[PDB]
Amino acid sequence: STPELRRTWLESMAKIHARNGDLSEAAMCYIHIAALIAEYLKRKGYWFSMGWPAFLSITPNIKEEGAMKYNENILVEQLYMCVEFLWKSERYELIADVNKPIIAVFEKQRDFKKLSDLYYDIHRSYLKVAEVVNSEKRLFGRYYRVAFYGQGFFEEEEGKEYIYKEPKLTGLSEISQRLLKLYADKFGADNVKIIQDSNKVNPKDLDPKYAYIQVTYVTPFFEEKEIEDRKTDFEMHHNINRFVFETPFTLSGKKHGGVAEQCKRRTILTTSHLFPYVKKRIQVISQSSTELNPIEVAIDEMSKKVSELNQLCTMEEVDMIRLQLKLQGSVSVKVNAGPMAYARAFLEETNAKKYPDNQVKLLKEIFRQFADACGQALDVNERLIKEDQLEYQEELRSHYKDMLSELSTVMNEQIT
Amino acid sequence: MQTIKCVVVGDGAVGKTCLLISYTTNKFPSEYVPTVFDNYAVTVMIGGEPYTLGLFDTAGQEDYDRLRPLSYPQTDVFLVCFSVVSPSSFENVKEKWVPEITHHCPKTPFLLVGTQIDLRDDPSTIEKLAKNKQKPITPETAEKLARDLKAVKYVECSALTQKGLKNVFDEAILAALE
Repeated sequence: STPELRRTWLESMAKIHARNGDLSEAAMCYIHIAALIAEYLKRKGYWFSMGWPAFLSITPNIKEEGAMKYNENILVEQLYMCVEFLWKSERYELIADVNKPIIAVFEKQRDFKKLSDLYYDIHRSYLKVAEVVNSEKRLFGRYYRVAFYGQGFFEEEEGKEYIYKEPKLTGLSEISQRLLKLYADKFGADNVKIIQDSNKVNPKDLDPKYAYIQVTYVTPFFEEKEIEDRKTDFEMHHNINRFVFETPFTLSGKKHGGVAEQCKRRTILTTSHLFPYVKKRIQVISQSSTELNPIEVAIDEMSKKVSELNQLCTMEEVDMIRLQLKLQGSVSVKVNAGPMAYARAFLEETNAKKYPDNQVKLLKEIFRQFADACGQALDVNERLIKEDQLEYQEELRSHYKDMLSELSTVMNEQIT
Repeated sequence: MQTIKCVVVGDGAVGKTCLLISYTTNKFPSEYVPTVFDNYAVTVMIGGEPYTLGLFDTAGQEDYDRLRPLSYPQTDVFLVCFSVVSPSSFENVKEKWVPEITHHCPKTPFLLVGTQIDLRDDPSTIEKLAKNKQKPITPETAEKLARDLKAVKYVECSALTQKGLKNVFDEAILAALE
């Protein structure tokens, strides 16, 4: 909250982030410095002139720079820094908003070569977006809920829940062992344990003689209303604060059960600030959760597989192996229970009397869509196989007919 | 050339499916939601371009011996799985699994995969194995069988502790690239 101390910290955080490769966080450091300088330069009559609001198009987090207790040229140099790391971090869509204030400066100077350079950079940034957007080529990060427990051990983290933004495709083993290594060295490896349970930890159940770290993979969450925005791979990682995970539980009290007792909890974690931020972890301030019935779990997983199958078929160039993976995994299940375990548990006349009519009717309709989705995937595979998968395709077809016939008995209805 | 086809075989109490779900959902083995469907897909990066790794799960029971090889055409790599605390599954690797895949796919590479390595350091398990006068398979033993059966490599993992999980599939991906 005191300008020079905040600005020094932001710069050192930027340098650290750059060494660590958290390039988005470096870029956010420089925009927060630029917003800091602009509010300071405003508060002391200097005459964008709005102060920190000048960079809201980049991120709303800069609102916190307005709790403060340096010339125009160095402000422009923080934005140069900011653009540099926006480039490296592949957040190209933001370079324009960051260069617009700089262009204003050089319009006044009549520096036409600089104006050519700046407009050219923005052109290049949008050219990159056009040739890369929505291609799964950009790896903006994986997210993890991390909670710390251990009153005798943990300092500022004790009893606190964070979302950790990890680089690229960082998997569960990577962040787990890295967090375990770091805190094992400060506390002695023999006192540090990982909580794998994704349920909210109850401290009473924990032995105080240990320090605990709870690690859970989460993904960015959006409701249908939010699908208006978030049409881009970038937009799904830009200014986000809600993350979701599901947790299994049964009707009795176990994690895992058969299909007729299997439930799940969907939990949505809301963070203190939006990612990206000047840090790669942000504290969770609230949780929202709901739970799904066994028949609601069935409905959920059946909807997903119809969408999966339908999307593979509608591709401009069908991926044959990917279609076969999902097709065989639906009509030809042999390790798991197979989708017909759901039809047995929830759609058979005698079982359907145990669930509300509207829920079984929605399940029947998704099953209809499922028969159609398998049938289409079969017809698509027929157009792609060579001689070496003729018998394979014939066996999928015979399973699909056999599944169709059993589904018809269960639903007492002609599934074609 | 968008999807790698990796076929996974082994006995049914080896924990081979719980392994693929854990790695695919990026979850500890108690936290994934049970699925009724078979097979698993994950995105892997080859030189900055996005690729799909498709994991085809097979049921290892004898009742499916006639139908399982119909999944073998177009396979890039095999994963032959056994538990390190189930000697029978390890003998079935030499006796049934490498024979079956090498007969149908003589030029396709395969890895030898040890699962449940966490139980090797488990007292109760180590005693349950004592009661039948068997001891857990050691990595040197499995590496010897790997060299003898011409496997690309031997890899070990624990789906519970996540130790060596990532390396199994890093090694599968390199083998699948031929």
